[PDB]
Amino acid sequence: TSIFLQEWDIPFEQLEIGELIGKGRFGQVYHGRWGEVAIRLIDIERDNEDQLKAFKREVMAYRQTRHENVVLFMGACMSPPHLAIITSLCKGRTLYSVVRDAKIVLDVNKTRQIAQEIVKGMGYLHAKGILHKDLKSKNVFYDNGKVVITDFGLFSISGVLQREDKLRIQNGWLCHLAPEIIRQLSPDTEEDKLPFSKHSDVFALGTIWYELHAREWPFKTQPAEAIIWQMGTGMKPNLSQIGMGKEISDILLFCWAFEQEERPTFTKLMDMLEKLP
Amino acid sequence: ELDEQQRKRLEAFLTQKQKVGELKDDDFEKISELVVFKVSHKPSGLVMARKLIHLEIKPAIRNQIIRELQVLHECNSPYIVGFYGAFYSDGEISICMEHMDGGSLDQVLKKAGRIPEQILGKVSIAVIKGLTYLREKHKIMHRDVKPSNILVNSRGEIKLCDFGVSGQLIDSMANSFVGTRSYMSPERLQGTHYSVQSDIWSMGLSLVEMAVGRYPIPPPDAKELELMFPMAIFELLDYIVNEPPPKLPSAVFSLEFQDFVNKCLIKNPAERADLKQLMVHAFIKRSDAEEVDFAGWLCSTIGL
Ligand SMILES: CNS(=O)(=O)Nc1cccc(-n2c(=O)n(C3CC3)c(=O)c3c(Nc4ccc(I)cc4F)n(C)c(=O)c(C)c32)c1
Ligand SMILES: Nc1ncnc2c1ncn2[C@@H]1O[C@H](COP(=O)(O)OP(=O)(O)NP(=O)(O)O)[C@@H](O)[C@H]1O
Ligand SMILES: Nc1ncnc2c1ncn2[C@@H]1O[C@H](COP(=O)(O)OP(=O)(O)NP(=O)(O)O)[C@@H](O)[C@H]1O
Ligand SMILES: [Mg+2]
Ligand SMILES: [Mg+2]
Repeated sequence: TSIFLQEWDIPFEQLEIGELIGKGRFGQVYHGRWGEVAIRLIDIERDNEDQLKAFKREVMAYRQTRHENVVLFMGACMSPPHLAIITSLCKGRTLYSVVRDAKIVLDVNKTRQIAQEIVKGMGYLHAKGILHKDLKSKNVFYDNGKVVITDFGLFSISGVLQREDKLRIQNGWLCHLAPEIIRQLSPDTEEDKLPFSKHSDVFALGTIWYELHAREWPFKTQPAEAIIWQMGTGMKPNLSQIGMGKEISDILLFCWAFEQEERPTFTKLMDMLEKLP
Repeated sequence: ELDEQQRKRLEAFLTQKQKVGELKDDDFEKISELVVFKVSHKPSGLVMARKLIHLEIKPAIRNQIIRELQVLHECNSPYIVGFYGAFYSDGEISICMEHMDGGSLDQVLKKAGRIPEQILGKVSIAVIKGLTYLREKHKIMHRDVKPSNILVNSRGEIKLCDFGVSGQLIDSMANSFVGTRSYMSPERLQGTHYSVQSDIWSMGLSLVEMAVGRYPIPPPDAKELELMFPMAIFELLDYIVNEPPPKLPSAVFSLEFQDFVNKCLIKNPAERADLKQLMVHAFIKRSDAEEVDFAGWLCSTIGL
């Protein structure tokens, strides 16, 4: 029923909380000091024992992770109703901001390299049986060639969907969702019971690959209902309109495959990415 | 496309909008919730409706938003809700407009059982002439006609609202809501080129929903149509795209009305009736030359 901060292998004496780093839908993220750290404060119901034990299950999972392309989970302290997760702080900017910066050049070699970094991180997480469930460019950080994945697993416990008989959909979300998931969204849908899988993570990486080359999300023009229908029936863009070769488009054809079993693992994807010009 | 009494009311609204000059937060005192609020301007004795769209982006884009929104000062019609001004306050852009004491046809249909055919005829004329006005004098399509955006008053006017004037406001909104009732045309769902035909489809679907008292997709079985007189978003959308369109029950509605909606609900937008074809359709020629006290039915049903 309790998670203390002395339960962790990172020795902890004091924790300072600084300014808010940015807005977001799941808790608040502050600057902190331990070196500098990122502290995500989350609120839960006073006595929802169910989800609390689910949460501890998950963060006990996170305590075993360490990998250069994965944000360092440093500790988590629970004490209801308010819980906090403390991770390492990422220098640099999100991939989201970098992609949308006109002064930044994104040649095909550099995009292939960024993709390979993200793929290594994701394959590490998969090998430990951890699904991300919210892979996207706002959850990847880029600092002069160093690429780090953050916020893995949170989506299960997130509550970012929460009007009456109306599901709240954030821009950018739907185009990362594999068809199997898109075809199940409802106003009754709950984050903890959507059919996430390794294949849906590979799908989201495919969406990231598109965004890396077009420098915008797919389906940018279209409203949400159109996106749901088009993706659920399997219509997907390509990159020929901007002169990308066949090889850069085959990554999309594979990662976005309609039937899950046709999508590659991150190991196979790493191989496919190595063989680009 | 001209009347006198309407001219008078529009002149009066122009006179009124002269009163306000400029707007800012403290001018307004919250009266009630309608997000949209019924509010009282203090610099001028007006009761307005103020809708607050929460946007969180840098000032240059919001300035572009207000520049684009200023076009509504220019559009004026008896079939368009009145616009007064748009300012920015505290991470929310405000649109203040004429307040409609009858509300949207969504909630009037919610309180009534079903809306009778002749009133639906009147509202059909209102909507078709409003859309024709927008297309012909401002080269804009509404892009979001549905019951909640059609407004009614105790004086008896029916006008369109919440139509698509600003592309940048479409871009700037962070997140949308998708429920169990879609009014998007099949061609828009599929991402092909579209025109005001999509608005005509949305109007048809709204009309059949209001006439039957139930959102008509999926169509009800014999049991619920008898008594009248758990679905995932994707399969509703796929029904709209691939199943034959809804249709009125053949017993309780006129041939003209049935054919009017059927012409609105044709899937191929090229074969779907256009604005003027509907302007000359039998159903609205019949409804045009009728005397219905819309204000009376309204007030009696809503208790106003
Ligand atoms: C889902 N289809 S979509 O993805 O393509 N997006 C989209 C499409 C069509 C319309 C809008 N839309 C809109 O829904 N509302 C309502 C918030 C719920 C708008 O108020 C709105 C708008 N304000 C506005 C203008 C005049 C009056 I008189 C009153 C108003 F409230 N203005 C200026 C717009 O230009 C658009 C384009 C609006 C969004
Ligand atoms: N380790 C970190 N280092 C630096 N910034 C971080 C870190 N973790 C989170 N942030 C920032 O904190 C803010 C909130 O992030 P978050 O709560 O995850 O929402 P988001 O993923 O950015 N957007 P959304 O998916 O709609 O919730 C963003 O500006 C992030 O860039
Ligand atoms: N000028 C107005 N006069 C009267 N009621 C209004 C006015 N503007 C908005 N409303 C009401 O405010 C409520 C909220 O409408 P709105 O913000 O448009 O969301 P919605 O109706 O639930 N769905 P949508 O219309 O598609 O955004 C509805 O009940 C409208 O009828
Ligand atoms: Mg994040
Ligand atoms: Mg509305």
